[PDB]
Amino acid sequence: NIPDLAKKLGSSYALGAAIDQTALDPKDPHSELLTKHFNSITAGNFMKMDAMQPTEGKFVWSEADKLVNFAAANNMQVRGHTLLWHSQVPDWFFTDPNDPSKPATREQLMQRMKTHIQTIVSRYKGKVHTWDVVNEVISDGGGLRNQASGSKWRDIIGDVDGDGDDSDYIELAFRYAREADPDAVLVINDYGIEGSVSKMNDMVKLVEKLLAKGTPIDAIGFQMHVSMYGPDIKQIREAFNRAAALGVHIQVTELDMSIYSGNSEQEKPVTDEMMLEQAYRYRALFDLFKEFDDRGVMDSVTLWGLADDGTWLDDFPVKGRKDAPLLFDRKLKAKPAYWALVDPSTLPVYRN
Ligand SMILES: [Ca+2]
Repeated sequence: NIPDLAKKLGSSYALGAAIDQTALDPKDPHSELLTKHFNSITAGNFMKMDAMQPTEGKFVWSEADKLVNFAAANNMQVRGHTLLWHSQVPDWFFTDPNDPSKPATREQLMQRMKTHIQTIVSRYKGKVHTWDVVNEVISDGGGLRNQASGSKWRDIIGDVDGDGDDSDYIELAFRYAREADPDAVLVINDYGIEGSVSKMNDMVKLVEKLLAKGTPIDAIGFQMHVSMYGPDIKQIREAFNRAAALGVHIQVTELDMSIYSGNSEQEKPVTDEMMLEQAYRYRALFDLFKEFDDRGVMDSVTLWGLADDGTWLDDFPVKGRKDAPLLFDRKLKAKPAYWALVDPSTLPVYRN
């Protein structure tokens, strides 16, 4: 009987949550949490490349089919995460179909990319409105990812057109997607770009170059894996403005707020003081999101989980370290951060 979160924000942008299949089950209390508070859904893992095509030519439709049925039934949008990545992708993509000990060919990988993207996008035309077409293609160390930075796509496919630039595989992923669905919102998704000037420099250069080629990119997705320690609102606002200045929209795709700064701090108990501070920080973030929503350039904001009982941050970057990153706690109770969003007066903005 608490306020419905998405409704209270009164945003142009959709408010989403990442889920597993259990939130599609009516006998599960996570499902009613999703439909009460959110109007958009992303699959955390079940729409990744390895989940959708575990072996070549054998697509798995059951999970995404159930997702789209649930979403239509409950008047919710769906983001498709993700069509291309360098993690959670089957090994068969990058090896020669007849010699598993040798790499796939430019032509073979291009064709595989096209088949994966188009079979999936075509099936879900008009049911999945938005796709993370590529995920995390920029290295944290500078430039586009290659083998040294965990990805095999660019080394195999390379400079297809021979123009001296090798962003071809990314351009192709977008072109293939648009070809399969003229109406879908096509997103390049990444982490770290909200707080790293050097990484955002690369994102800006990449998107500028792709847009100049007529690449159908609609939005830059900011994962927004932040902590209670940073980055500051000013840094984020700056990165958001750089994205919006390119004429594309922004999406916040994987928002969570770790209680730890990195991997050195050992597990710690959650205190009401910590939760209050998290509430101030979430309030500030949602105030920032409103700035861009008022410009009509924020498409969606998605929390990376419904509640603290299902956060990937319990195992990243430290296996077995309990975090508290989301709007609802481990017993599905609304947290101070939730209360700051629906009733900003619950958050005291003065003392004495
Ligand atoms: Ca090229």
